[PDB]
Amino acid sequence: NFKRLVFTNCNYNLTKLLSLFSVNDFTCSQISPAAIASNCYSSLILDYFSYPLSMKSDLSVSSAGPISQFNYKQSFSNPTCLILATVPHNLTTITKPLKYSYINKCSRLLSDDRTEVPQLVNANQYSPCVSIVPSTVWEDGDYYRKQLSPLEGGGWLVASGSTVAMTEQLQMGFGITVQYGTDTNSVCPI
Amino acid sequence: EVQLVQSGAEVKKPGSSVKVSCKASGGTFSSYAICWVRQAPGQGLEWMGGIIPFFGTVNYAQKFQGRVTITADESTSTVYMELSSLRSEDTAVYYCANSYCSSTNCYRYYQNGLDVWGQGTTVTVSSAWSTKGPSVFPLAPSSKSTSGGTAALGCLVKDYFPEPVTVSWNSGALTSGVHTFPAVLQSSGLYSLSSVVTVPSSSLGTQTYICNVNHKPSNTKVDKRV
Amino acid sequence: AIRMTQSPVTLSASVGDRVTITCRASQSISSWLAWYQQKPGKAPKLLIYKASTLQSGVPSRFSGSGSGTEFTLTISSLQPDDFATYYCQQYDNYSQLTFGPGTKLEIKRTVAAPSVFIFPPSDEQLKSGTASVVCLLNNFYPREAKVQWKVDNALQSGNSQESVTEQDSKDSTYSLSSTLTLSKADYEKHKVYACEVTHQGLSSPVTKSFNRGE
Repeated sequence: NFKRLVFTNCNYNLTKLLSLFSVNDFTCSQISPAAIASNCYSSLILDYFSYPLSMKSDLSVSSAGPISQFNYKQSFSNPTCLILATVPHNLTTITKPLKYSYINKCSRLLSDDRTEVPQLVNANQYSPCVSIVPSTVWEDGDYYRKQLSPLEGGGWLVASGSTVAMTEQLQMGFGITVQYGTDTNSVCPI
Repeated sequence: EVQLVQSGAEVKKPGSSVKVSCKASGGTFSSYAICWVRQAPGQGLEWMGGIIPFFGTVNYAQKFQGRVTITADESTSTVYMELSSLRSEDTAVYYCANSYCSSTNCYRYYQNGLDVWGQGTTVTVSSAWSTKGPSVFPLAPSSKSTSGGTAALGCLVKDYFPEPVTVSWNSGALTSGVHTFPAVLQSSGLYSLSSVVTVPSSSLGTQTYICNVNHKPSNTKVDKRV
Repeated sequence: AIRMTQSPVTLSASVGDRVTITCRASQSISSWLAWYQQKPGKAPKLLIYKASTLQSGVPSRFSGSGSGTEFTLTISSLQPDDFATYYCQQYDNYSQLTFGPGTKLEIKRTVAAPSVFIFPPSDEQLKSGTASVVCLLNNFYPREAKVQWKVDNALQSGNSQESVTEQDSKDSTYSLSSTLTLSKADYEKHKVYACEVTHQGLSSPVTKSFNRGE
């Protein structure tokens, strides 16, 4: 359910959010860690989601991990920076949910349940399975199958989710995508 | 070529507040990340506090959490480490290191290499111990040893609170067989040490051996004739 | 959650001998464990970074290899400059850069028996009200040298201050100084004092005892 915020034609100071949190990871693909903050571009997109810091390996530019295929992805062509950080908990503004959840399996199960072809989400799109899934997964490896009507397209549409659980403190994942523009680079930091 | 300069050695009191400044140059200020580490004397290295100056995000060691606050000023390129509730354990040397600067060939903000280090500051914690003057106590020659070949005599420096003292023998004439011992803190909140020289028994009668003690903070030179 | 165990400290390698040191992480860092060389009394120096690549300007073919929790550091040829304390740093998920305990590297030489001495407090020192008895050990190759104080043949605990000099470059030898801790009072109660050092080099335990000195 990665919350998505898009910022257009606005000057900024990304440090204000980072200083409030305690950052543990800042990987910038195809760009320098501060190059995105130092140089200014057409638009900036920021995503925030309940993602465990512990699955650091699962979040990667290229990985065979479940999130890449189903939970979340970033455009390869555009430079992408991912921030793994932690709220101090001094602020009471952000409260905590039950437990972290991720989609381990999203696939085109056939009307037979023999041959299976996986459904891989592209960048910038919510998975088709997430519409069937709710907000949190109650039990480990919960699988949801929705009866499909001919108008829907028929066949079997299935979804699955897996338990992660959460520590006292909150671990969050941030996805940043930066777009260059011909002249409209107006989103910027005697 | 990143350059780091740190504050001079500071002597304070337990329950006081210490502010040490790490100044950097030779690398982009936004790109470097300053990490503060403490080396206890004769002890394993420990890390307390990691801060990225441009982002301003601060992560602290669990042992020192809530006791150390680090603030960095990008304009002056100065990083200040603040520690309160000072304790005897706190006394040690503090080192600040800037990870490899990015903007060209890095993507974990640390990654390649990481850390350059600084001169370091030795902070000493004394409850009420102000600068004292070193007292040289002679090591008595009782001629108890039965070995003619080896005779060992020395001078004991005591009653001086500040850390650094230097002692020469015969005005530095004999640099062989000298075994100066590193100063050790004692319950009385001051340091004490002894320097020993081994000479043949016949030489001890023929020539006198002088130990000269120099203390920078006291600014006092004392010579004892043995 | 994160703890570090290093290779046994004080590894014994003579010059020109291969040195292998391994530090184990609590969990699976996998790709991040830099090796740091610390010179005593001075700032540390970088060595192998990520445990996969040498920092620019590091010679002697310092080799670091491994994956996950296990990591290794091998120096094929040993040199006098090379000997130094060695630490390892865990980085990434930078919630807590945990430095390893560290391993001391020292030259290995034939065990040397330690010379035993004892110094009585001077008459001026007694008039000062300070009573100090110092026993000096010298020229012992093994770092370990347990030292005890005997009064009326009884061990004294918490009354010992120990100072060990670093190995001489010329002789590679160590010296130990033990102090009474300056018992200003109660010196009158005991008329006898003894200092004993336990050492592999000594064939038998040797005790230097001064009673009613001067």
